[PDB]
Amino acid sequence: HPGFAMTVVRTDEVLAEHILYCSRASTSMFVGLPSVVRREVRSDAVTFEITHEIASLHTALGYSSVIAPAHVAAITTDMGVHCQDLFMIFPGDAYQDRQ
Amino acid sequence: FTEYAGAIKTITSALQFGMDALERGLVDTVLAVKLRHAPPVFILKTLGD
Amino acid sequence: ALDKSIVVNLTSRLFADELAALQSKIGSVLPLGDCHRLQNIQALGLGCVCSRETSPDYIQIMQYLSKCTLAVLEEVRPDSLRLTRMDPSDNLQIKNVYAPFFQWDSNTQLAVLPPLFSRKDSTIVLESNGFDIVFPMVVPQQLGHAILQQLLVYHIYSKISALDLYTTNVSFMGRTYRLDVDNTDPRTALRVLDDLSMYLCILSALVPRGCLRLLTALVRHDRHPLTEVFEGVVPDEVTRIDLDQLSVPDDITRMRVMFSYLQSLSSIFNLGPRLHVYAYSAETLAASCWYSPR
Amino acid sequence: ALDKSIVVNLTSRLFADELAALQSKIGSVLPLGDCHRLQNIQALGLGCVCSRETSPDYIQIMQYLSKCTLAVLEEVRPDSLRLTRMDPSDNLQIKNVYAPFFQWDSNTQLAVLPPLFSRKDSTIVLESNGFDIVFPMVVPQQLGHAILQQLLVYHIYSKISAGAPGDVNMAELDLYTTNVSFMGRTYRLDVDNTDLRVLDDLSMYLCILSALVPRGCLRLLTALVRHDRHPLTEVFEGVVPDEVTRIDLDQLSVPDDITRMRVMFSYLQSLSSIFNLGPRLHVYAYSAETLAASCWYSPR
Amino acid sequence: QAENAARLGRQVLGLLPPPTHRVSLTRGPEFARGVRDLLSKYAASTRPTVGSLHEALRQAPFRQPTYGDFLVYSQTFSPQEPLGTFLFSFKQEDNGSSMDMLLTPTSLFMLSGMEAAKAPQTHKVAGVWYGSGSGLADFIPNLSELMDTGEFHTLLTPVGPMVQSVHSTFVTKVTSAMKGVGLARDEPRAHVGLTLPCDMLVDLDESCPMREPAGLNVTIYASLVYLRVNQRPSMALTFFQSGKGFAEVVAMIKDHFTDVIRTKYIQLRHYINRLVFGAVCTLGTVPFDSHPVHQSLNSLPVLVFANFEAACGPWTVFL
Amino acid sequence: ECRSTNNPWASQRGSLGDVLYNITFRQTALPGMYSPCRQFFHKEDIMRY
Repeated sequence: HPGFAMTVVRTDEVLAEHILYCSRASTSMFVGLPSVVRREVRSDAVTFEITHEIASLHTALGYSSVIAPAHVAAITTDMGVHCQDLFMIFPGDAYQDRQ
Repeated sequence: FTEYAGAIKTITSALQFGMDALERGLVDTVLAVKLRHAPPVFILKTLGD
Repeated sequence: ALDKSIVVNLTSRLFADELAALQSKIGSVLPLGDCHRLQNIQALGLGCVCSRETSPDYIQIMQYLSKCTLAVLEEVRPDSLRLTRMDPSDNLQIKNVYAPFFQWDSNTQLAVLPPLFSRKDSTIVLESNGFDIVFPMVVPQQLGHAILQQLLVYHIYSKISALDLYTTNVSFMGRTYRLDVDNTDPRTALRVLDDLSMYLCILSALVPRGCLRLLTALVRHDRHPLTEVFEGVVPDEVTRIDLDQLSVPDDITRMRVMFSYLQSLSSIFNLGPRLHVYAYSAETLAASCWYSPR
Repeated sequence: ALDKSIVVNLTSRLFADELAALQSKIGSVLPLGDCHRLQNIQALGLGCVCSRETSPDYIQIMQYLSKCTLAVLEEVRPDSLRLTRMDPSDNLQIKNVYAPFFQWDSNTQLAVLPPLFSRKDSTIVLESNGFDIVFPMVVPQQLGHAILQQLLVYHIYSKISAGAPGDVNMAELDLYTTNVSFMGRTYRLDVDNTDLRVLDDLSMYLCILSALVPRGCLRLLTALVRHDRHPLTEVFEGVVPDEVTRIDLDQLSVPDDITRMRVMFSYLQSLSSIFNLGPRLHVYAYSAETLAASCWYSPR
Repeated sequence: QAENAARLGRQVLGLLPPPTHRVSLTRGPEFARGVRDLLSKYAASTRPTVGSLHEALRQAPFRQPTYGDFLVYSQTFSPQEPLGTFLFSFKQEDNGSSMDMLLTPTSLFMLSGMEAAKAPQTHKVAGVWYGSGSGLADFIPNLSELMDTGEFHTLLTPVGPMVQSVHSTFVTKVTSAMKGVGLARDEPRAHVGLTLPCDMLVDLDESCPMREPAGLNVTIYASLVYLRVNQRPSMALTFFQSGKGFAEVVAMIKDHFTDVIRTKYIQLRHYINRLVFGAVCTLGTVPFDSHPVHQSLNSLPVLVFANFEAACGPWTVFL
Repeated sequence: ECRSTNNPWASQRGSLGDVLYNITFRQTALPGMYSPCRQFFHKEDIMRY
């Protein structure tokens, strides 16, 4: 046993599925008028864009959208035991002597 | 003639590809607006009382 | 406006092996000589400078590479070829194939190089006409410059011999590739070494007395990523030049006139044209680039 | 018939105080990692490479400069910016807001440089969205290689003076570095007596080439010797010193030079590629009190 | 005068950039018929006729370069110029609000003051152009210092061909040309080439073939040599012309200026700033195999290069 | 309330834990890696709240 002891952190992530509630008349949308724009000319490709800008709004002042985590699908990141290689994060910092 | 029909049955399809892609952004962004103004339940229950 | 398409008269009918060889490569880059709609088959491939019975080098090829136009295939028909063309500023759809495989991305950087690994793979025999067609190879400049590194180093040592695990194993990280050297013509790389003769002697004169002094304060105290080359040992040459005391206004002349010859060394590590790829796909292996004469 | 336009969106609105720093410029130069017309903030400044967290960088900027795609501001709205794309050999209008202020000149050649000064000169700090905007140093070409040169000199003698100050007078040094001479004008830079981690690697690279390059042309002279070899090489005996030409292969061996000479020339190209070209735009006409100019952009 | 509006309303409303092609969606599949200058294969017949192909030639690329108007004393820029010369731009200092200085290649032979027999053709005419070097060398009192420290190529910013000299008594208005092909002013629908003296030009792609391929590009390079003659340093100039590529040309230039260098480095030896030699600036691309038609003056053999676009460049050292 | 701090190696200001995972003293590292102890020792993100 060396002189110290140590705590350990990990992370983890979980794919989950949500019940998102959204109340009525929370937003009023302003639908625009779209357009077709050409650019990036090639020997053959005449690439286009169909752009359509839309303006949103927040009607009520209180909150009107509630999310909840309600499932576990997998544990994608596995709670490994592999430490972090500080030689690789700090390539510059090293000791004095070569050998 | 039926090579020219292979032109108009291509470009009027690729317009309709933009007709769908327009309607995706209406479903996407309006949903993606709502997720930038949505706290989870464990915040909003205690504040909601 | 402008069209660009080259059809090639193929005067004798294909054979069953060589048809599938051309069919094997539908997106490729071959430099031709005569920018016309029609074209005879004495100058399609690179083979006017790299042949069988000759002893070809590769500098004279790469020297010949910048003069030529560059062209892309569209079809292979049995009685004629059909190609397409590259304007000196035009976006297109290039679709890389080339067999010592590599992987690119959006915003990558290119060169055009001779076949430097397998002449036997890159060339195909044409018994229908008795004239082979050499294919060159596009390589990214992270390694395309690195292949040019060894050839200048290679012709130094082999005449001093007049073993070679050291020389022509070209280093990508994890992949060291042995080059193709059988029968070189060292006369064209000799003049390039004669132009490395000049500047490498020119840069040796007005070397900054300050930056020499940094090395004794480099390898003795601290350690760095680059300095494993020295293994912590000063060369004997440094102990001779740094005798005096430093002086800035003497050195600024030795730091600006130095910097002028820095730009001059583009003139010897040249390429053919460069290709700035902006868009890229994975499963199609498509790409896109505006051609740049250089 | 083509239509370029680039619209950068922001998730949240701007502050009323930051917008005054963005009305203060209306035409400038942004290194924009996109080639499209919808984009989030993360690829217009230099925050892809130059950030507050890590070390500042030079060549990782410099590789990123020529690879990138520049753009020019047109019309700043509070929700979202707006740009105009820079085509190759396009023609448009450029003003300056580039601290520290360099006075321009018509009929000149313009290099795009990495910022190496403080953030108060360089950036506009954002807090609406956390990510920065960093503006590249836009200085004409001859003035670019003079502001580069004297600071790179100032960086080398700083490491000597910090390691051993028994050689260098600061009065001799600072008199000859922070005063760039051109136009009949003396433009004073910022000295950074906070302790300069932008110009470390060049000083790391050039000090390799200080000692190891003159080892080089000694080896070349005894390679391929002919009674036909190109005759200018006799003239360059007087260039190389007499003390340099008294070195043999005794210190090294046959595998030693391979470990050098394959790697030796690789420093020269990483040297010579970046100092040749910036992405350069040529400016023919210019006025003082409007600070406006007309440009054309050669990708070189 | 009421039908002068209908003379500018015709031309100016047609002499416009093409509009940004932006069709609203609600129309539908009619957007594609705006694309016309990307088709390039028109249908012929047994009788094709110009009266029926007048759309097929109506399409054209959008090609237009830009001009930089200068303003220079007639003491330096000569009152006569052959309408297709080359222009430098020496630029030392912002003294006036707008006080330019031009230089022609005929001028620099008088600024340098090099040997007679090294360029013995223009020298006979270089005294009926100008004086003896008085009205030029007195504007730059550091020409002896610009030679020694080697800084003259760092100050020229090349411009290109001419368009027109609206000339006056003291100061000559010079309409320059960059980016391409200069349009004329005496004759509309007529481009302006770039015309050079045969004394200064040196070809490069000339040998017995004993074969170089074809192409589109052939470039004109500018050059300059810092040298000393009669123990007083005076610069030099040549041209170049090749469609080769930059890897060859620097090696090919050193074959030409070999004998100057073989004399030169005797001088300093028998210094640090003395070591620089010269630079190369690309001046654009001549089209492929277009011929130089010779000309003459009152005489002076002058070439021509039609359809000449012009793109400048930097000054990279060669030695 | 009886103990002031569990370790003087994280909550202590100059301490080795706080210095390994501070943003201020990481002007050498490659930023591409991920660090979780970087989160609890970051001066700014804690004071953003």
